[PDB]
Amino acid sequence: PPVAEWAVPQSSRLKYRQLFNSHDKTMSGHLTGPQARTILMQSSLPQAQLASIWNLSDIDQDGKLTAEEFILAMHLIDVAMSGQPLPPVLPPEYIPPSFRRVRLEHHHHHH
Repeated sequence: PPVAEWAVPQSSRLKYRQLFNSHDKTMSGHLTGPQARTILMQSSLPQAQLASIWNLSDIDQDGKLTAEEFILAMHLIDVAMSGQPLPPVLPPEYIPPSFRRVRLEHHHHHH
């Protein structure tokens, strides 16, 4: 099947991409820390878990959640809403492409 990438359900990802989408001026392409946290706050979940989910979501700890990162974050909120336990580490199942490898360093000289 196509669209078999990323373990978050296609209908679900569309629903979160939408909100992202409804909150973006069709130009930002990412939400800043406060912006992301504002929507996260509307879950009525504990800040302890919110900070935990944030730390889990933001893969490079930048302070910006893109559409992919937002879908990840809210999906984790959904898990917490569902009353299901959160993992100590995030699985590659829910890690978006390109963000699965980040190395801006190459210094290796032996030959």
